[PDB]
Amino acid sequence: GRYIGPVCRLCRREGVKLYLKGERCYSPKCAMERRPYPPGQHGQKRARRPSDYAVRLREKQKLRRIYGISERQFRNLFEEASKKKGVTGSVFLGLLESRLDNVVYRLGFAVSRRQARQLVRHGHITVNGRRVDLPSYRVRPGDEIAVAEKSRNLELIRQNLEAMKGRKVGPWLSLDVEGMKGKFLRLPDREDLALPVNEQLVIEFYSR
Amino acid sequence: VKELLEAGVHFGHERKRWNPKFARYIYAERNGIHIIDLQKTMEELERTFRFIEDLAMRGGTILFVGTKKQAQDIVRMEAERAGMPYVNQRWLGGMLTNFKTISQRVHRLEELEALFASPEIEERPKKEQVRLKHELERLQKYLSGFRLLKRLPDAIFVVDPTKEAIAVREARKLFIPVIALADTDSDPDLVDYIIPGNDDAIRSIQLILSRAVDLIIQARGGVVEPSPSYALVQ
Amino acid sequence: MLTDPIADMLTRIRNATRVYKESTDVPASRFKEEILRILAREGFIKGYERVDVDGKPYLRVYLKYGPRRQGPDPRPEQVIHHIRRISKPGRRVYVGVKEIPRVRRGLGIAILSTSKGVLTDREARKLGVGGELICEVW
Amino acid sequence: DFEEKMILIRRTARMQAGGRRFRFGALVVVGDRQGRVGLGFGKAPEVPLAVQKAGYYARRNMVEVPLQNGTIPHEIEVEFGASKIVLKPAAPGTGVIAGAVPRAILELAGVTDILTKELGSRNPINIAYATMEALRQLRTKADVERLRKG
RNA sequence: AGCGCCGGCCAACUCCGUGCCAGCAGCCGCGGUAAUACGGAGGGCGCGAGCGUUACCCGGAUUCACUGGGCGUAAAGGGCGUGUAGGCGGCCUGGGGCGUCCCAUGUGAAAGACCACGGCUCAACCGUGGGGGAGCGUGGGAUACGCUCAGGCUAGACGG
RNA sequence: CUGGUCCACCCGUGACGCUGAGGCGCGAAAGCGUGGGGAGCAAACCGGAUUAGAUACCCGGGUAGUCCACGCCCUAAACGAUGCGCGCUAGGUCUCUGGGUCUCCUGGGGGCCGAAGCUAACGCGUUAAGCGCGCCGCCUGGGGAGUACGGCCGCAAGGC
Ligand SMILES: [K+]
Ligand SMILES: [K+]
Ligand SMILES: [K+]
Ligand SMILES: [K+]
Ligand SMILES: [Mg+2]
Ligand SMILES: [Mg+2]
Ligand SMILES: [Mg+2]
Ligand SMILES: [Mg+2]
Ligand SMILES: [Mg+2]
Ligand SMILES: [Mg+2]
Ligand SMILES: [Mg+2]
Ligand SMILES: [Mg+2]
Ligand SMILES: [Mg+2]
Ligand SMILES: [Mg+2]
Ligand SMILES: [Mg+2]
Ligand SMILES: [Mg+2]
Ligand SMILES: [Mg+2]
Ligand SMILES: [Mg+2]
Ligand SMILES: [Mg+2]
Ligand SMILES: [Mg+2]
Ligand SMILES: [Mg+2]
Ligand SMILES: [Mg+2]
Ligand SMILES: [Mg+2]
Ligand SMILES: [Mg+2]
Ligand SMILES: [Mg+2]
Ligand SMILES: [Mg+2]
Ligand SMILES: [Mg+2]
Ligand SMILES: [Mg+2]
Ligand SMILES: [Mg+2]
Ligand SMILES: [Mg+2]
Ligand SMILES: [Mg+2]
Ligand SMILES: [Mg+2]
Ligand SMILES: [Mg+2]
Ligand SMILES: [Mg+2]
Ligand SMILES: [Mg+2]
Ligand SMILES: [Mg+2]
Ligand SMILES: [Mg+2]
Ligand SMILES: [Mg+2]
Ligand SMILES: [Mg+2]
Ligand SMILES: [Mg+2]
Ligand SMILES: [Mg+2]
Ligand SMILES: [Mg+2]
Ligand SMILES: [Mg+2]
Ligand SMILES: [Mg+2]
Ligand SMILES: [Mg+2]
Ligand SMILES: [Mg+2]
Ligand SMILES: [Mg+2]
Ligand SMILES: [Mg+2]
Ligand SMILES: [Mg+2]
Ligand SMILES: [Mg+2]
Ligand SMILES: [Mg+2]
Ligand SMILES: [Mg+2]
Ligand SMILES: [Mg+2]
Ligand SMILES: [Mg+2]
Ligand SMILES: [Mg+2]
Ligand SMILES: [Mg+2]
Ligand SMILES: [Mg+2]
Ligand SMILES: [Mg+2]
Ligand SMILES: [Mg+2]
Ligand SMILES: [Mg+2]
Ligand SMILES: [Mg+2]
Ligand SMILES: [Mg+2]
Ligand SMILES: [Mg+2]
Ligand SMILES: [Mg+2]
Ligand SMILES: [Mg+2]
Ligand SMILES: [Zn+2]
Repeated sequence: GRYIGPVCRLCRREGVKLYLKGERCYSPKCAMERRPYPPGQHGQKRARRPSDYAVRLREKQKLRRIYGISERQFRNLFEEASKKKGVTGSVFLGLLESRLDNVVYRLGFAVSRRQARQLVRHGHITVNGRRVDLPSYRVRPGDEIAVAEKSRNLELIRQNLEAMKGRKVGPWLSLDVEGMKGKFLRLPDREDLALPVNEQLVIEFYSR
Repeated sequence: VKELLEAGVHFGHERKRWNPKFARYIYAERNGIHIIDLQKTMEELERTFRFIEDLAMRGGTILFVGTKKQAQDIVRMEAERAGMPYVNQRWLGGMLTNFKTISQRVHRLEELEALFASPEIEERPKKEQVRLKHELERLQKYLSGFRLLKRLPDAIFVVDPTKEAIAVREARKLFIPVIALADTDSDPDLVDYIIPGNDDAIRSIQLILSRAVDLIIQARGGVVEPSPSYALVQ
Repeated sequence: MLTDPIADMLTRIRNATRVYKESTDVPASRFKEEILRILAREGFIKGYERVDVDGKPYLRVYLKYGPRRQGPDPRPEQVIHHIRRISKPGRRVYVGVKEIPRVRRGLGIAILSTSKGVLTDREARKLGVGGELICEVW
Repeated sequence: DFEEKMILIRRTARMQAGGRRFRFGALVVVGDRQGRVGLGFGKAPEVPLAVQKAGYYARRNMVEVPLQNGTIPHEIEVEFGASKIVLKPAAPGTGVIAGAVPRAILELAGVTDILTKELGSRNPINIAYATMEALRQLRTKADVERLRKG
């Protein structure tokens, strides 16, 4: 069971706003807005110079807490990444962006990743035509990620897919706001992304 | 500037206790003394004087260094025959290496010379008229040749490098070229532009530094008469 | 008695260049001469020449260095920075062409002795053959 | 322009009648991440003055690292005192695999991929110097060429 | 929704209780009243159907060092010879090819591992295909080095 | 009576070489056996002092022993606390011992100081602790312990 607890608190521990809520982390309320210092009774005290370790950790904690993936899950990927050919850093990110639950979010069918996940666990999603409820399912390039033929009518699907009308999206993706379907065109490149995370440090955290 | 058969002075110097390295410049062994091969003395002269004109005709400051009492004067003279600074008393540790600091002394020097020419001379207890006079006394003993240095030199002219090793070492470190009239006991390698020959014996120090300062005047443009320090060879 | 003449040669060369000698002699032998051809060709040494010191045949090895350097210690760079014996009596070292070493990513060399003659690691690879890994130089 | 990373700061002690009288030593690396680093070890009565003095000594002690796409042109081992350091070239994606001391130096020299190993005495100060010296001894084909060309 | 941590190593601090006690403790070490180290609480860090603990193997440990260590004063040169076996062996030529090197070829069960595609909605799991050195056997080839047999030589050694 | 060794001449042999597990021999002092010897010295011991108390240091005596022969023991701060051989790598100075044309040159030893270099440092530095090759011996945290057990050796003490 992926985390499941106060999130606009983790953003606070990372000193950088994380989109764990979606549209509230946009409207002067992500807490990071007027209260960006870490959580707990000691949040406003001066931070002692972080150990090399500390940095490499909190960093990984950002990158992971973003996609809301468990350490076990997370670690397996990084390993799979290390093994594969090519710059482990980037590749690792490509794999992270290939998680169905994530693409669903990146297409706007859902606001946040936590919500994007649930839409998958409830079959409201469809890869290449068939239903898929594995949020960790890996979307390969060429796959069409649509909305349950019988879920296009769902209230929530309307809003999100509506606000998606007229709104450019990921250069490796393509949203056909009409049939409520999308298309994973290519594995994003580090360039394609703008994540507040230096993967280098992550690779270093595991290097230890 | 020039000269060839100079066996009238140089060559052969130092007993038999040399430095193996300076062996390239030795001609033969005579009467327990090493006789320098002048051909090479000459070759180095050219090579070196050439570097002299270089610095000369560009406005480059050459710092002269000679404490060896066998030339402590020849230096302070030929050196004055050019805006070239000189050190003939005691090479103070860190003049180049700690130049910034050692110059604060130069400031206090000329500054004291002020006080000793103003209404404040005969002012305050003569207990200060003693301490301050002595202060100027010493400053004027050493820094009276070093005062002409606003910045680090562009070369160093050392008489006996072995003797002025502390100077050479400071130069070397600051990549400041090292011009030196070294000999038998000295280490060649430590000197960039060498002039192998008697580092001792006034008749030798005078001749060399002489023509050297001539070429400095000439090269930089000024044309001057023969050296006003040939009387010192007495 | 000399136990490893090749190692002795490698050393005379090593020893002489550290004091920056002009030349330096080593008792002559065909094999040594073969090593020298390579050192020469590769440009680690100005060259070498046969000679007859005291009746017996030697090999003047003309060492070579870099230019004078600045700052304290003007001593030039060595052309032969490293030169070490690999194979040795009582522990000979052999290699297949597939197992020939790449000394300092090519910036260096390794002299093997093969049934096709003495050759650098490249030469050896070229004629696709291995042998006794005589020494390395760089 | 230049970046500084503090390698270590220690509080040495000396004896006097009355008691111990302290000092602080600081190791600082300074690099442009463009193939230029400097090491400085400054000591002073206070930690700050120490650090500052160290930074200042570092810039006076620079090395031109022959970067060839985030890595070193070739491998080298340098022993400084009883500390030995092993530097090995690495393909991109590898990263900087090193202890905290060599890392700081390597990273500011603008190295991005390198294999490393601390052998012998792992005294920070001495490992640091072994490193700078290793970097300082690095050569390039271009260099070997001019050298053996003659 | 639990479990372990928050003195340093090692991510995470504050109050009360207790006063060399009760207790903690992987190592260094904490506790004799104002304990970030004991017990509680509030916070916080780390994982999460799991988290800790003990046991055992490899690692870090170039701390048995072949790669890759050492022995003057830190374990560590034998009290000194003589010499057996063994290890090692100047310069030149020739024969043989033992070591060494090179082609080719036969072995090298499947499975596993690696790579690529595939089947269970994914994965774990599974299938198909692809690569496979090494190690030995065989056939042919090379001869610089090492070995061996022949001859020669004086620079090692030994004689006068 | 006898071992080693150094120099000169470059006369003879043609690697006949290096190292060396076991083995064998040598091996200070004390100690052991048999028999001699015994001046001086001196464990033990007998006394006198000192002292809080001295089974001590100081003083007076004094046996083994110290000395010899033959046999045994086999240890040590048996030390340069550095195994043996060979080649290579600035010099200065003193000294012992050869040969030479005898200021000096050239060998073989003994000391200092020092190039390069090496070393944790002290230091080492053509007597290496430098650069290399060959072979032997040995080390692997402290205590337990050079102990226990076993074997071997010894008259024993005890040694390995
Ligand atoms: K070194
Ligand atoms: K011993
Ligand atoms: K043959
Ligand atoms: K026993
Ligand atoms: Mg990878
Ligand atoms: Mg001076
Ligand atoms: Mg002189
Ligand atoms: Mg060698
Ligand atoms: Mg070498
Ligand atoms: Mg090897
Ligand atoms: Mg401190
Ligand atoms: Mg460079
Ligand atoms: Mg070492
Ligand atoms: Mg250690
Ligand atoms: Mg912490
Ligand atoms: Mg506890
Ligand atoms: Mg309290
Ligand atoms: Mg507490
Ligand atoms: Mg604790
Ligand atoms: Mg507590
Ligand atoms: Mg699970
Ligand atoms: Mg272990
Ligand atoms: Mg190991
Ligand atoms: Mg161990
Ligand atoms: Mg080894
Ligand atoms: Mg060790
Ligand atoms: Mg001891
Ligand atoms: Mg010892
Ligand atoms: Mg000892
Ligand atoms: Mg011994
Ligand atoms: Mg003995
Ligand atoms: Mg042979
Ligand atoms: Mg096969
Ligand atoms: Mg196979
Ligand atoms: Mg198989
Ligand atoms: Mg599939
Ligand atoms: Mg298969
Ligand atoms: Mg023969
Ligand atoms: Mg003869
Ligand atoms: Mg004959
Ligand atoms: Mg022997
Ligand atoms: Mg034998
Ligand atoms: Mg005895
Ligand atoms: Mg006796
Ligand atoms: Mg008796
Ligand atoms: Mg008596
Ligand atoms: Mg008493
Ligand atoms: Mg009494
Ligand atoms: Mg008595
Ligand atoms: Mg003995
Ligand atoms: Mg002794
Ligand atoms: Mg031995
Ligand atoms: Mg001597
Ligand atoms: Mg001597
Ligand atoms: Mg020390
Ligand atoms: Mg010395
Ligand atoms: Mg030696
Ligand atoms: Mg040593
Ligand atoms: Mg032993
Ligand atoms: Mg134990
Ligand atoms: Mg023990
Ligand atoms: Mg013991
Ligand atoms: Mg004993
Ligand atoms: Mg018995
Ligand atoms: Mg005993
Ligand atoms: Zn938020």
